[PDB]
Amino acid sequence: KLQDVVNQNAQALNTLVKQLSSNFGAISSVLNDILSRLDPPEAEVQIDR
Amino acid sequence: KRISNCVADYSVLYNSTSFSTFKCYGVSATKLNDLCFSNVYADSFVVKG
Ligand SMILES: *[C@@H]1O[C@H](CO)[C@@H](O)[C@H](O)[C@H]1NC(C)=O
Repeated sequence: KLQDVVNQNAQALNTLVKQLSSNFGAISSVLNDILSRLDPPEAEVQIDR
Repeated sequence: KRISNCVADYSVLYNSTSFSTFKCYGVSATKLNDLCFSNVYADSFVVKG
């Protein structure tokens, strides 16, 4: 049970970092491209999601 | 038609004439001059308005 606590926070951090690498209805999961691959008028439309 | 291994100036292609129906979809049109492209295609044809 001691290693259980560290294992739990391990899954927690792993999921927290992992799920960023995922578009949410976005053309891409990585912001700086969307910023650099479109202009604000519709780049906002994606970054809001 | 495949285009490869060359330098593509956006400005000269953009300012050649006033293209009647000109729109770039997945990207803001301006910053092509800074971008790199892998295996661009050109689809040539003639259509009515
Ligand atoms: C031919 O190329 C020149 C050089 O940029 C351009 O000014 C002209 O518009 C081109 N003619 C076309 C695209 O019909």
